[PDB]
Amino acid sequence: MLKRFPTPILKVYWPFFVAGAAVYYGMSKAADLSSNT
Amino acid sequence: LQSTLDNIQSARPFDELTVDDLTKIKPEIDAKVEEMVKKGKWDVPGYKDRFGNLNVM
Amino acid sequence: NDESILLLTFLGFTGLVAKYLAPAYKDFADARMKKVSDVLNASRNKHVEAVK
Amino acid sequence: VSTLIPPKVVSSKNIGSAPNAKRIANVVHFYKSLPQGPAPAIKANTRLARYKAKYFDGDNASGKPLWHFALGIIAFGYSMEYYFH
Amino acid sequence: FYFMNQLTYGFLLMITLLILFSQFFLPMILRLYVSRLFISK
Repeated sequence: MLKRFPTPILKVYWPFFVAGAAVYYGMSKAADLSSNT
Repeated sequence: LQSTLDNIQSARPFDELTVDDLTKIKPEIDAKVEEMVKKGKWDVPGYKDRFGNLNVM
Repeated sequence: NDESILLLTFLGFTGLVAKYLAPAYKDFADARMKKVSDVLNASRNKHVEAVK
Repeated sequence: VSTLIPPKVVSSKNIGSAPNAKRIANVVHFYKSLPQGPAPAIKANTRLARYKAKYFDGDNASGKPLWHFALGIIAFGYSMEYYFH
Repeated sequence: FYFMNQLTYGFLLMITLLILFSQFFLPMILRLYVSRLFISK
């Protein structure tokens, strides 16, 4: 039914994780600087 | 061989066969999945040539 | 009401889907089921003939 | 000086190459399997399993469960919009 | 510019997609395909 298979978790998506960290940093820094709300 | 023919043709329907039965009968399919996942080739030759690809789009 | 016309329209597309998309998709899906069934029986036939 | 012995030498000789390779594959594939439709496991009622054995069953799986889900969603959304709008 | 429940939650959810689906669903679709292949030979 449900199979927990060992698949690449970050071996191929690691640049996507760096991009996600970058977008988190941008959202955090723009919450008061570029928000203007 | 006679027993193989007998239990091949007398029982074991295939439409209602479950994948778990195949996994418990033979575990080398799991090893094949490990080996083509680690090598990252999801299109090993001989996959849907004899089956239905049904590439709609 | 804006919310009156929307529910009626959604009922309309559900009826249209059941009228047109559901039968054609049903035939295509059943054809693919049948193809899988016959290739499974062909595999069984190959196995039993090889054993014979 | 002894003559060759084909039917006497069959211990090492198998059926070609492919047939003996697939003999092990086919002998056990038909051994440990259900005879005919054993263990249907149809009965299931755990809300999600209740849906599985009530409307989400694969025998028909038509648009009726989808329409019922949409009706429930819009029924909840009416109250949500009354609360909000 | 309020994006706490629109960006963070959606981002985490799409990590759940990228991980859980690629671990469970596409693998067992391919398992179906390779089991069909194996029984077909």
